[PDB]
This record gives sequence, C-alpha cells and structure tokens, in this order.
Amino acid sequence: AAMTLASQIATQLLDIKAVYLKPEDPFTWASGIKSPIYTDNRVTLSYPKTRDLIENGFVETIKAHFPEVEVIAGTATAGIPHGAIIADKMTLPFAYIRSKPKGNQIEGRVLKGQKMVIIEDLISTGGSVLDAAAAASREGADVLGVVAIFTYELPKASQNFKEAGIKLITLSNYTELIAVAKLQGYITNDGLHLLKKFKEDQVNWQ
Amino acid sequence: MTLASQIATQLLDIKAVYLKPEDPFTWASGIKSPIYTDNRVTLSYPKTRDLIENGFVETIKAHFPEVEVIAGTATAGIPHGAIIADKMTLPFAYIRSKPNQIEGRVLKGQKMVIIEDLISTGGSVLDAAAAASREGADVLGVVAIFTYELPKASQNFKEAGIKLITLSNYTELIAVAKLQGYITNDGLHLLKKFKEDQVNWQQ
Ligand SMILES: [Cl-]
Repeated sequence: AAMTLASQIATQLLDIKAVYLKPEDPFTWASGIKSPIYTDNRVTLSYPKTRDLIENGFVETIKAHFPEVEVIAGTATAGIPHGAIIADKMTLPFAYIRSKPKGNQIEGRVLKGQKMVIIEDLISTGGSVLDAAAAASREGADVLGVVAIFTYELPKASQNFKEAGIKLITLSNYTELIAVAKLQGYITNDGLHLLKKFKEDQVNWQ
Repeated sequence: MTLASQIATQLLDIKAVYLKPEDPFTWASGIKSPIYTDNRVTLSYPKTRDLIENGFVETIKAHFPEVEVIAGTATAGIPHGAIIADKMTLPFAYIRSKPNQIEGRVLKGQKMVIIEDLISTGGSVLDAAAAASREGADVLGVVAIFTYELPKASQNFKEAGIKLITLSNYTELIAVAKLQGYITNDGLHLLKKFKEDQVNWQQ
C-alpha cells in the first residue's frame, strides 16, 4: 500500500495479464517488428478491482491537471469504456470520437468552446489520440489535454505531443512497469535489460 | 410518468429522437421512416444519462440477478454498458461488429447481459449475441434503451430465443410527442400506422 499509482496499476496489469512481458521469447507486432511486450488494457475492463483503480486514478488526475474540464471524450474504441465511467463518476457530459466520419467524428453533443479532456487507453506514437484532438478542435471543442492509462514512453510520442502543443498525462508507464515486473519476478535481469533496449530502439534491441 | 415516458420526454427534449411523419427518413432497406434516433446524445446530458443507466441497473438487478459480465454492443452500446458495469461492480466486456469479436476477458459459460442503445430490427445485437455465444458466453438476455416495437424485431428475438427488455418504447414516446406538441394528431396517426406497417403507412 506504499506504491505509487503508476506502480499499483503496473502490478495489476501484470497480474491480470493485461500486459505480457516475454523479452527472450518476443511477440511479433504488425510490420515485422519483434517486441518484448504485449499490451491489451481492454482486459482491465473485466477486472472490477483493477478497473476501479484505473477509473479512480483518472478522475483524480483530471481534477488535478484539468479542473475546469466540461466534457470527457473517449477515443474510439478502447478509450470509450474508461471515458464513459469517468464522465459518470464526475457527473459530466460524455462524448466519443470516431476514428473516421461515418462535422462528423464526435458522437454526443459538444457545445462550441466546451473544455474537453480526451481519454485514451494506450500511447505508442500518440497519433490516434492526437488525431482525435484535431477532430474535436475542428468541431468546436477547447481540448485541455489527454489522459491515458499507459505509455510505451517512445521519444516519438513526446515529440508528437510537444509539436502539437497538447498536454499528455498517463496513469502508468513503461519504466515503472518493467521495474515492477523485475521486482515481482515476471522478468529476469537479462529480460529487464532487453526491455530497456526496446525502449531505446524498436528495430535493433535484440 | 412511468420510467419509459420519463425517458421518452427527455429523448425528445434533447433531440435524441426526431419525428418527421410528414417528411420521412429513408432506410437502407428502402423503407421510409417517420423516426430518426440518435441515443448517443443522451451521453452528453448527465441528468438523462443517469436516469437511463440507473434504469438499466434496476432492470438487470431484477431480471438477471445471476449476470457475471455486462457486455456492450460496439460502438453505441459500449458507454452505457461500461457505466452499468461500474455501478454493479461487474466485469465489463464489449463485442465488435465484425471479426475474436469479444474484447475484454470472458471465460467459457460466463453469464452475459448484452447492452444496446436502439432496437430497430434487432439484427445487430442478435449478431453480437451469436458471436459472444460462439466464443463461450452464456447470453442471458439483451437490454436496450429504446425500441421501435417493429414486428420484425419481435420475430428476430423469438427465433433467436433471446429475452429483450427495453427501458422506453415507440408507442409511449409518440404519445409524449403529441402531448408536448412535437407532432400533431395527423403526425401521430402516421406514426401509429408506420409501426403497424412500415411499407404502406403513407398510403
Ligand atoms: Cl447514425
């Protein structure tokens, strides 16, 4: 009970296998990339204890970073369940933002100038949630920022958010998760070393 | 007012439902419809959303006390189902519209209530229901915000052998529309005829 929120979330993600770490037997991602990590935080939705931790963490970080928020928008599709729960908990309007149109991406009703926080599940490059913010801004939102469950901490995501001028907060992150994984025996020191290389360079980490 | 008429009053007010009997919408099938529904806008009105989500919880708590997972139909049923699951401290999952269609984790034989925002023919949610069943869920039933009360939907559900519960319905909603002046008696008559016959109601 003395762990950071980031570390508590990582503990539970590993425990419920929302995240698997197999640095010495890696996954193949799309695009021919081998990865020591697989993430599916939609699994958290099926574990009320973990889900409550995450949704309560989101509400707390939003109040802290974006107290003037007027609308909670979830990124289609993975960010939607979390966003809806957050909006219910804060007694705020909810909207969601499609990946593409069927004046067409926001579902719900958002007033011009309404202050929005956008909810995302996972940040890799941030491209998806950044495009969501772009669509929201086109349709009249005042986007305060983004909150996500987790980030791979890729330098490219930092660059994307900075260049876009959009604040990102995350509840947990790659560094805390691989740290907790080793502490808890999910990975060996050799595995931890490989995971650190993966953050540095996704192509030549092996 | 009953919960159904309360819901309907708020759907009309926030323009989640548009009634145009004298100038109908056209459906993919070619049917002209006096009604358009977008219940996603309920999500942006906390008073209305609270009423709907609490309504869902009560009816699930009564009709499906053995439910072990709440599943939302992608995409419009997802936000409602997620809030329902949070309120009930239950597992949540959701079901993709097309192909592994269950997202989340559902074990074999886990008892599932499926959440939908609108029943027109019921085809989408029944496709959701078959996919979840193929993947091991024990589908208990479907609950939806609103139904057009189409005979096609009734027969679809009876054939599939699946219970449908709804919070509000076409008949009660067009009654509130007339009472509140959103339609005239002529429009109400047209709306009633559409429900009895979707092909010949303008004749
Ligand atoms: Cl539509």
